[PDB]
Amino acid sequence: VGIRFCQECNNMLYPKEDKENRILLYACRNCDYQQEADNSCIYVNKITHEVDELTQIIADVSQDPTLPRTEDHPCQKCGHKEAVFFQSHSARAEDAMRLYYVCTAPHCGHRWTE
Amino acid sequence: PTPGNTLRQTFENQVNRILNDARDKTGSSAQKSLSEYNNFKSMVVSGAK
Amino acid sequence: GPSSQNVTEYVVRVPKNTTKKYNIMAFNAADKVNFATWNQARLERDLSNKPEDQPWLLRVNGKSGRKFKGIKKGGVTENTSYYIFTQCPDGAFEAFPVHNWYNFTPLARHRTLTAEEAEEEWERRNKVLNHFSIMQQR
Ligand SMILES: [Zn+2]
Ligand SMILES: [Zn+2]
Repeated sequence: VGIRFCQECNNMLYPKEDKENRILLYACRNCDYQQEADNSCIYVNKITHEVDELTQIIADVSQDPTLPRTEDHPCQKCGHKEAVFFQSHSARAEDAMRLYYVCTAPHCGHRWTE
Repeated sequence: PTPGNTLRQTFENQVNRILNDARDKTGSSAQKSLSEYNNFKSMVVSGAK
Repeated sequence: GPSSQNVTEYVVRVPKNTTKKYNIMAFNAADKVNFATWNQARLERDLSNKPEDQPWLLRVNGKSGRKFKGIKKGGVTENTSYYIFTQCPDGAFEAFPVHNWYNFTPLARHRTLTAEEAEEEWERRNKVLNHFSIMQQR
């Protein structure tokens, strides 16, 4: 779910199992630096690929000129009855025609998808 | 979605079906509006061109 | 208090020339460098070319500590000028232009694979077995 790097030579960390204490042991095999990982996860792959695109969308896309501009469907944190709607248009990441609403206020940026 | 079809594919198929039905209906109305003396009708009922 | 409306007014001074040339470091924060380790330092020349237009070298604590190699920035300071403001008891800021900016990166201290024996594990282009124990043979 996440990776980190070595400390004193600053290299990439590889897994290792421990023969005695039976705990997974991430280690740099360019070194002898051994430590445990609290995540206890090494590999995950969402093959159907239902990632959350709410973190994917830049908060500054709303201030685009050539994007659409609706008047209904107001924002949540602020009222601001004006918003922009568009689609993801990302290849290989699903086929949904469902719309991605972003608030267009200069200091807002709470985006929602209904 | 239509079974066996992509959601974009079935959306495009529905839009194409609606616009083709519209063009068929408007062509039928235009053909019914033609007079007997209309030469455009005569050229295509004769089959010359 | 006084810090809620604190106003500080200091004097900027530029001397014309200094007998000792000044420059600037470049360390990444992701390197996680400490200054308590800085007990003995070396800064010498590279010998790979064999001097002013040649990349740099630095040593920490001899061979025990980590190693850096310095390279000069590619851009020219024809339209840029960088100043260093130093605090002094007289209270007047000093403005000193830097000469060059050098970039430094850490180096590993281990049995790196030499090039004359690097060709034997290229026949195992895809046939390579046990990536995790290549260092064990060395
Ligand atoms: Zn390491
Ligand atoms: Zn808002």
